[PDB]
Amino acid sequence: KGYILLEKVNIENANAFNNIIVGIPAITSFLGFARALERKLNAKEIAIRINGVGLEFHEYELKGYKNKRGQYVTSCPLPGSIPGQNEKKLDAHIMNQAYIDLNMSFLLEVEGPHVDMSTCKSIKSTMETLRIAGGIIRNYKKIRLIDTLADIPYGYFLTLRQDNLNDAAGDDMLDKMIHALQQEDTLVPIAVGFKALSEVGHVEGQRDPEKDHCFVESIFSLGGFECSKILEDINSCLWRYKTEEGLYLCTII
Amino acid sequence: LRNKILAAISQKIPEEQKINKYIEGLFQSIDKNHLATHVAKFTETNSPGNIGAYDILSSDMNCGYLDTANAGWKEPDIVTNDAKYKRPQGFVAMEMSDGRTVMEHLQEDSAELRHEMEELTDKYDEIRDGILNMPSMQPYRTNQFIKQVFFPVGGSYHLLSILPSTVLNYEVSDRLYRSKIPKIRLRLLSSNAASTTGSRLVSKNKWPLVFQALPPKFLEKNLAKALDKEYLLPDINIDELEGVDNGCLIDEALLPLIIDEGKRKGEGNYRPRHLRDERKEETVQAFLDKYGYCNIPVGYEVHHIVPLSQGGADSIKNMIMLSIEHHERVTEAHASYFKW
Amino acid sequence: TLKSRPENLSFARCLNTTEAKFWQTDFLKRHTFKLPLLITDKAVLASKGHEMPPDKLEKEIMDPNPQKSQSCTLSTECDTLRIDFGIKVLPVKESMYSCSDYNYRTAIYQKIDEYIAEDGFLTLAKRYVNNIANARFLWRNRKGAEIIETIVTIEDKEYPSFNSKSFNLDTFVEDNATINEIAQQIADTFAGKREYLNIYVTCFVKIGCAMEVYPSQEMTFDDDDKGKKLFKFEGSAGMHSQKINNALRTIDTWYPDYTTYEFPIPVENYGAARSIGIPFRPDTKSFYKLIDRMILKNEDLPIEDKHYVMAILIRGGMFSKKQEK
Amino acid sequence: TLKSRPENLSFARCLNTTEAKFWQTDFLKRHTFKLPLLITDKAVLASKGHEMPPDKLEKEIMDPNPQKSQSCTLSTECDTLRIDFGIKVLPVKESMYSCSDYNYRTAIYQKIDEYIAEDGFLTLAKRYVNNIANARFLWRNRKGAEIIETIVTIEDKEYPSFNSKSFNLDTFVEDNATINEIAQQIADTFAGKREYLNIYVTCFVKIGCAMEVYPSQEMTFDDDDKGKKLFKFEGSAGMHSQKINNALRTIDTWYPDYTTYEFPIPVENYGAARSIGIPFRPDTKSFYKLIDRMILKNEDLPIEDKHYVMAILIRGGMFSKKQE
DNA sequence: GGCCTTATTAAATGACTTCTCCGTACGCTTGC
DNA sequence: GCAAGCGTACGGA
Repeated sequence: KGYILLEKVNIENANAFNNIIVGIPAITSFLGFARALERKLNAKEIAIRINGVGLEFHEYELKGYKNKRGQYVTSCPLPGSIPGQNEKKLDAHIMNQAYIDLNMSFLLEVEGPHVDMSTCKSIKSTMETLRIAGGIIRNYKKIRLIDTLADIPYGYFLTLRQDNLNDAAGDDMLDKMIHALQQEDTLVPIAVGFKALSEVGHVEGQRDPEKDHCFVESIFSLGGFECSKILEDINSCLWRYKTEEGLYLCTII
Repeated sequence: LRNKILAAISQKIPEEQKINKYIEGLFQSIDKNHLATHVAKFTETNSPGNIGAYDILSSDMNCGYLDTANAGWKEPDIVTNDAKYKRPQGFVAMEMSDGRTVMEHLQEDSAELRHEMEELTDKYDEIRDGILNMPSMQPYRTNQFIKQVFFPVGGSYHLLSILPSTVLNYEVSDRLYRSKIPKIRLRLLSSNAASTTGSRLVSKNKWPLVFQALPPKFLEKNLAKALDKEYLLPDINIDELEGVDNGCLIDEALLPLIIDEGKRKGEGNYRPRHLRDERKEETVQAFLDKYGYCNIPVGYEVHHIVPLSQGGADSIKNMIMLSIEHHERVTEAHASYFKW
Repeated sequence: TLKSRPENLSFARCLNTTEAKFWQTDFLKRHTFKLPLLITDKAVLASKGHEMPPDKLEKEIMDPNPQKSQSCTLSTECDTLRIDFGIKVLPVKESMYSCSDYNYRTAIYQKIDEYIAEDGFLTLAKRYVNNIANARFLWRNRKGAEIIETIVTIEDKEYPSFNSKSFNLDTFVEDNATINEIAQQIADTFAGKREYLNIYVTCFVKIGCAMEVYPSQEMTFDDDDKGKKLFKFEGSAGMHSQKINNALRTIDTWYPDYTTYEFPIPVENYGAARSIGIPFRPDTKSFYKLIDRMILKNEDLPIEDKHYVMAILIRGGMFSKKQEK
Repeated sequence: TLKSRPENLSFARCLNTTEAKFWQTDFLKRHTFKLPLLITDKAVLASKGHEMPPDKLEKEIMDPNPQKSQSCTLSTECDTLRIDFGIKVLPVKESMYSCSDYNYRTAIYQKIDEYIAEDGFLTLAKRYVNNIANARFLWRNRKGAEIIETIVTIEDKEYPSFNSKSFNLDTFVEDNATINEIAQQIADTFAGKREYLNIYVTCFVKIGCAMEVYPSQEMTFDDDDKGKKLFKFEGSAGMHSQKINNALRTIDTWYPDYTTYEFPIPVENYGAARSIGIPFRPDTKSFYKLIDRMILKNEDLPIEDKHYVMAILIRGGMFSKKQE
């Protein structure tokens, strides 16, 4: 096992909008990016597998401006032609969207036979073809192996906070989020994963006709920020996949 | 009251025909509409037909996560494929004399509503039965316009189709309207676009409030942070200075120019150590390569015309090579000026 | 045989472009000197002069009218605008992020390999590089400048400065050696002979002291501020990435009416071009009809139509079957 | 053929103008010496002198009234104000920023070419150069100056300075050689015989020692500071580009009532002067009906209406017509 | 170690731009 | 002769 840090990656126009949330993308966006990097490396026979991800924020800019009342107003790109019945017209409908620019460093937890500088160079040659949450990777400082929590450059990790959510005032789960956020100003809501709305099956129109399919609702939770100088166990920030009988979950273990 | 509201919506036709027109359109439209809590047409209006789900569950009230099962959304959503069948969603939303909805009075079969409707149509029993027995919206297909996402399961991948939730969107947009939480309003849907999503709640909630899940405010990008990551270069060219050759200062007489260039660029542009450029051996090697050295010649040192602590870039365009004594003199002058 | 298009064909954009910052400088110091360029707030008092019906006009005609706005101006000391932006090119075949029919996937790969045999991608790569060389991405900022220079940097090699004012925007140049070399690098990237290519562009526009500069407007919807809002990028002025990309995509001179409309247009599925109120490719020349004719009916389209089709594949988009209930 | 004006129609500003920066100087030294002129914060104890109804008046009539403010004043050593600003002229023909009907674009280009055949753009250019020589852009600063010297520089040629006191603002001079030489270059630029023309001007106003100076005031929208805020450009005082451009646009002597008023108004879509609260061209000669009559009805308008129309096209604007 | 001043007042008159951002069945018309 | 393409109301906190 070993740990690879992707240091200070700059992302343009990450998809910032979720059904309940505008801002930080879904956690599944980042972990799916890491899985796509795994698949790209494996298709080159580097045979690395990536078991978990640590997300450290360094800068952000939501595409928008602050009102004099301090609230953000979200920008859109002018939409092009949208397929369907009205696609020929020069003016096309505007749907709900928001976009965020991120400066971020990714910790990866890695299995492989040859975890070394050659596989770092392979990640370097691979990462240029990928996207993060639909955003374009403009630039990155370095890709390197690390051994200790003193190696990470100063920044803030994002970690799960199920305790604060469950301990909130018990009227309702949305009320638990509201009261928790109103008591703990540093915490933020995040989309964590997906709940099956229907039993696994095959349906017409699939992206792939041959991989089993679910309809799902997004799951949300409460998370919070920890300075990398204040982390104690590296495992305390490693997001990993989990599945439970129709729940699809990112989580920290 | 109620008959006047019904009349007020129905166009400009003479009175008796326009009421009958509204009841005829209502009775035709009821069968086309479904009861649901998730609506595929909310993410993109172009997905054909009714796609959506009606989540009955309630168990997860302390599982540490939020969804439409374990949050108390109060209003059931009603959805249609096409805005021209939308009338029952308006009909049901009207308020009677007590200010309660037609939905409540229908569930009660209240004598007031029965009396009101029976004065306008004999079809009231069938209208009520149709409204109360609307089918649940069932997913039966998928489209290019629904967001379809692979999720790993045991090294296999399941193909998730993400449906947005309208009951939660209405509920959150309501509750954030009455709370101090940091929140953003999305204001993007037009009324026409919102209508063609075919939801009742989306027509009510065309411009929703949503949680502002952003990093801590000190991490926002600003010009001060941006300028701290852009680096200074000197204005002289070591390839054109008479008295420089092969990147090395050959004339002593230019030293006040190099000192003054360092001073002029450096003033107020201090960078703390963690933000400075690293002096890279690759840069020194590429400098030496440009002028054909294998190594720094005997008795010389490579100097940055703008010091790296004072904004200078670690680049070929910022380097110059000096003799040890001239290097000492320039270093001493810069230390004296910048108070190192 | 292939009956119809697949249920979920999707192409990622192959010619990605990043947001551009503006900087300001003095032309003779442009290689070393740069200062930030700031978006400044500038509220404005107007007369009411829009077209009004006469019964409203006689009530409104003399009223004053305040308006909010933002505007951007060089300093009184600088005279040259500077733009820095990046480009990333990806191979065409590998950018097909989805397709739900392996038979169709085989067919489209076969036709792309045929096009690589006919052209590689060199003619399209030349036209894209020519739109970098034209400095067309300046948009309104091009409308007057004394001197313009474009510098293209590829993997830390710096090519010579284009005198971008020497090109006519209506005409693409086949024989400029630097355009040819960069076009070969891009064509090699599109064909899959490399997995990626990074291109960094610097451009200098010598406008004049205190002259106005035009970043792209935001599109935002707000209850109060209908006034003009400009794009701040990291606090400095910038251009939206989509507007630079839309500048590069103006390669197309193949649409059928071209002998009567001698200007190029943006590559689009129906030839929609926002400067003209009519799509230039309805009906038989529209992209859907051409790709269906090329893959379902296996017709050997003339090379201009292959140029257009492959240019739309480079554009990327969502290209499924017309969806059904 | 042409049924109506397009869904979208926009013209870019052809007479682009910079912000203006103020400087202060002593007039004898003026070619060699300039200092920044700063804006000073003030707050002021007014009286409640506004018109009050009697029930309010008898309760508040004597009260003091503190107010926020700003002001600009020359030093006690300098005696002349200096204004630096630039102009950047662009071709009128190539200014059409958006359209939605290529027939309409062809028609408007045909009419501009017809105008360039009937006349140069010279007859407008001479009036714009007159409004430079008039120093109308001084606005309130022109009142009671001792001597006003305007210097026009075009790409490192400096033209002989204008004695701006000598021009009656109600008249446009046709035969001044320097005005004609500048106006020829402007006319060549508008006709598209040149790609651009950068004009810089320096205007010296000898006011008097320590006297007040009037930069353009900022707009405010119920902001918490309701008090007078003045425009700062690069920290020194300045004028908005809008207000100088408006001063230059005061060329119009073709509105119908002119023989009863005999003064030029700002070129405007309805001829709405602001110094006099009656519009001079509602209805029959409003811009919309003149351009529609010139293009849609293809009628050969008299040359003074073409002058006005082309002056609005020089101004630029949005002329989009909603289609039923 | 003690303390951080008492009154009075916060203006008037006008204005807040125009354009685009709708899916669909229903059935009538043109193309293969 | 049969199916694809196009103009139009329809509907609404």
